[PDB]
Amino acid sequence: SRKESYAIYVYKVLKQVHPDTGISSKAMSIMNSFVNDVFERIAGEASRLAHYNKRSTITSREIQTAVRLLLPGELAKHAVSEGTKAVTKYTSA
Amino acid sequence: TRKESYAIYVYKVLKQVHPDTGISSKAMSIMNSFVNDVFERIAGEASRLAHYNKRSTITSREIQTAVRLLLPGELAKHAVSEGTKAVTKYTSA
Amino acid sequence: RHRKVLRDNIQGITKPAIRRLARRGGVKRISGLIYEETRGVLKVFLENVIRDAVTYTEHAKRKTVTAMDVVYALKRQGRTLYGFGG
Amino acid sequence: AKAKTRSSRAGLQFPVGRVHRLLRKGNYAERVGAGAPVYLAAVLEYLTAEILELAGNAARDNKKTRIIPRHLQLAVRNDEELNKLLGRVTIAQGGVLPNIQSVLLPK
Amino acid sequence: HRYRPGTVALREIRRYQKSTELLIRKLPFQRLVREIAQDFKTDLRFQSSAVMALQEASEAYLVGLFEDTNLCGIHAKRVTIMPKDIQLARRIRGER
Amino acid sequence: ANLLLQDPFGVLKEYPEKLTHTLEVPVAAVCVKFSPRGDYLAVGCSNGAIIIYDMDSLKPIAMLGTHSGAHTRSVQSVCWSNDGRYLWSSGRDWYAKLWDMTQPTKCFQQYKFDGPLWSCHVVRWNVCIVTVVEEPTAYVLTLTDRQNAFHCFPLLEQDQDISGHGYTLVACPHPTIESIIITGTSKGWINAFQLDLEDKIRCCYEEKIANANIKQIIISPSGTRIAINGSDRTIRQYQLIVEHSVSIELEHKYQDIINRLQWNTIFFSNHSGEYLVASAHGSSAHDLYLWETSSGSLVRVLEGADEELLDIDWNFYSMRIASNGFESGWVYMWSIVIPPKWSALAPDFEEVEENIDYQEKENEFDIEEIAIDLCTPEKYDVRGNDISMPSFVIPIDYEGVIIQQHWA
DNA sequence: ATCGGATGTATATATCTGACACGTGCCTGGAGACTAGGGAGTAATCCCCTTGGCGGTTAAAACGCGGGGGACAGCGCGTACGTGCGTTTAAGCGGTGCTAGAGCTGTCTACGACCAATTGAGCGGCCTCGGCACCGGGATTCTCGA
DNA sequence: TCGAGAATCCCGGTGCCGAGGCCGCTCAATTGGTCGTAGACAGCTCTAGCACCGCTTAAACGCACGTACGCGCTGTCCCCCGCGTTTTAACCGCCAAGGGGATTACTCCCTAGTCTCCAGGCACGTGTCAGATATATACATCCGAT
Repeated sequence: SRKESYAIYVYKVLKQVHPDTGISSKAMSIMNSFVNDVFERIAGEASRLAHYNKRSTITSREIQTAVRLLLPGELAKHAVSEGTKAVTKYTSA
Repeated sequence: TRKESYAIYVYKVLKQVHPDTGISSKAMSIMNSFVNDVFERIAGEASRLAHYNKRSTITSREIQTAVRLLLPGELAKHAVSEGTKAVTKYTSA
Repeated sequence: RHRKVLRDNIQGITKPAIRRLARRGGVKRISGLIYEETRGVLKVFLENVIRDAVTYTEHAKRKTVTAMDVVYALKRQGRTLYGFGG
Repeated sequence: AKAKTRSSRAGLQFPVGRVHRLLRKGNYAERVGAGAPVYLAAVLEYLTAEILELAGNAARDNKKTRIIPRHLQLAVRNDEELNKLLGRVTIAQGGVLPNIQSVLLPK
Repeated sequence: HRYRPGTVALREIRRYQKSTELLIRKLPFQRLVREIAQDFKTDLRFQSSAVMALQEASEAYLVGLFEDTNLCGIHAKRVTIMPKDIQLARRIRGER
Repeated sequence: ANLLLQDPFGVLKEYPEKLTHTLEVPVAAVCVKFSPRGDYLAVGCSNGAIIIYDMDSLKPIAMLGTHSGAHTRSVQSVCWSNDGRYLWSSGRDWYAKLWDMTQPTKCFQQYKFDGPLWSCHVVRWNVCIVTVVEEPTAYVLTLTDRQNAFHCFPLLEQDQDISGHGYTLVACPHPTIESIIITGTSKGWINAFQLDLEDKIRCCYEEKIANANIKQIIISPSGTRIAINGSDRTIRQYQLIVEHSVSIELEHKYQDIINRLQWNTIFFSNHSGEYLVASAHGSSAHDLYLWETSSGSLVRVLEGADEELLDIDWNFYSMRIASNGFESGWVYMWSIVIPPKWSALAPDFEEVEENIDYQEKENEFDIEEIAIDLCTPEKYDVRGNDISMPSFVIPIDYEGVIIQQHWA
């Protein structure tokens, strides 16, 4: 049956930073199960911030504040600035 | 306006097992905060457990299998028997 | 009105107040170098809690670090605090 | 750049179609906003790019082309930020960081 | 009349383990919180029951560290804690 | 400018990217304005000082506000002349002091105002349009043949009402015409004002775009683009058609979709304004922004600071961005770095970025009167500026330099 | 073993106080009736993967030996932590003032849910080949008894 | 301070399969429409946090001192490492078999949604009672001297 994955989508980021290297199928299942874990910590935390404030919407502001809660130090500051760079390509174009 | 509590529903169970004994207002707020925390452990665990089997219903069967995970040991063997007593006495009556 | 850059309030966590926290832990003889080490470990614990405690308010668009938001900051680090709601 | 496949409108390589599905039938909140899967797919792009930069980086040191799981633990435990993010975790078949306590080293 | 080195301490322990008031004073601890919160915002306003929840959660952690400073300083066969004892108990627990 | 003739291979940027200085000024500031060259930074300080900085060693040369005319309250805005000779300084001590650096401590002519100010803008080096608070006209103050007659020229026609538009809060002159003054009301509307430099003025252009308090109006230095910063969350860049006769049209809208911040100050690029910057208002916004003014996308972010940045300045020679971090008070500064080159150790090295496969030639086994001119200066730099105007060098204080070992 | 104080600690009245258990009002959330409906149960197939067995081959464990060093007790030193006594210097307090911000109400505009109508990227399946396992010569080098 | 020894490193050749590249192919992504409602405004009331002051003294502060504990330095012996020889079960690669997981397909009954009702329980004002200080005291553990 159709069991989806993030298998091909990790592969298109490996062929951006290191365009000659490959990846094993065990170390694909780690990155397939890495992305499935940082999902449940970001949408898991930004389902409390949009519940403590009696909102009902995961906006794009909570995923900013979910990331500044989880990610430590200088990964927060770069991934926040990777976010608003990529939602503004979405809003204009 | 109004802030709900579990203040009175603790208070009947205090006078049930210790019928002369009062409680303070700071040590009510702990027992108010304790009930809210065993909720979001149990209903948290009985929600992921509904998701892992790809159901969409918290039935009584999940909360039997969420008490049996969090509650360590002899509290698990009691609060299962204190549950299925009270789900028969709701259904049959 | 008053722009006071507050510095060295860490020296108010006094040498006879780390002694009494030592006593409630139930320890007998304290070194001379504990008193400038516990303040190094107190200022690490308060930095992690208040940075989350501000973030919960800064998202909520207030200028008050209310006691629901300190309790939520402690709950995220796995040190739940019963006594102020949740 | 394009019109179809919202990721290409955003300029990501992670799908914003799948992430917007997995914020509704995962039941995280009632009504997920339209900007929300865009921001989340960009962060999951960046953390996958940050690992696979450092993974193949220590793939080059080993001198092998492809990445085995042993290279992933060497990319995670050698980096402090990643280490903090992946503190609890165990990467399967991944070895440990090579260190000896230096009291045990000889004279 | 200069009772013995050590047994004022065991009279000091049994007083403090049987009592439950807050040990760090209120006003120096309230200026420590308003010093550390200057880095993360400027002109904050702490609601005055959230400088109790930062006290009774912080000195219930410092006490819980000295219970694990003492178990490893007994382990080195002495009764004197030291800063090479604290940084074991933070490292084994996983604060580093 | 000969350092940029030798620095690159020939590629030089069009915005700074990194931030390499920081003026340790502990008393805070309000406005930072450079000279018309990159040498001198006028700093509008918070208590009422002006601590003018030489931009080569990060330590000052003067202080306007020693002999006569020191600002008691805060100083709000400042501009410079065409050559950098004078200073026109607007403050909250109800005083607009035209300073001159020939006497680098004394004012020349002041005006006791009816209240505080917001901004100042010069058209010529003497005449200066000021924004008197709670006034629906702009009493532009001109230094005439006598200094005393500050003609409070009301920038409004005698019949025209901006009743329902509030007061005028911004006035910025046109670069290329030098006689039509664009002003923006406190509620929405934008006027034009053609000063005859007699005192006839024509309200050629009036309109309303959106109901907000217009904090700032800038014009691009080619006179093409004009950006408007409201009190709501938008930046409307417009295109300017002046042959007088004026009409604008909407080019682009720049917003922060995530946090919805207010934009404090905005500033344009050098030649035709191909890049728009801004500084946001709310806390945790720690960075100036950039925008490609045609496409509209967020293209780069000046991620150097730790605080919220209030004012801004872009001098085009040194390509710097000066900005006071409002919380601490320190002037953050960005600069185009130039990495060093070992290619200038000997007259023939080469820095190739890759292992080149040089082909093997035959040679490896074998064993004037041009025209000379000395008189003209330079005419155009690598940036392509108005250069060959030898600027007004600010003289250092040669009245009391001997004292400066003893007691300031 | 045990004296002599002895001194703080735990064991009894006093009695005031402001925390709490209690009595009225009300209001909004809970309870029932019932409706359509889809999600779960309950059959059914079917075939994939686990349990079992075995016949090898042999890496690996199990065992025993010597010898070496690391643990552990002992002792002595010296230093620094405790004890207290005497003395400052804020903490606590209560009190009044003040106001900046929190909370709520109410308008009202943007916007996410949802529907269908279309389709094209993504998963599954299939071929294929090169990256790494897998061993051999030698060169270094890494220790240790010379 | 080192020459014999041996484990590692390293570089090589030859082989394997599993990573990668496509071929078709369906369902999930897109979108382009409605639709109300959640959140975004200003606005207003108010209360709770902050600033301050006078006081009262409890607690920090400093110093002096003597004492016990850390530390270091011994010697001892025991027990852990090292290694050879024998032993045994892990492993791999077979076999085969069938249980159970996975899907499909009807079917039905539980519940979501809506409405109609009403009292549970919320906040408030109430007296009152179990406290905690305020106070002398009987005796447990502690201590210098015997």
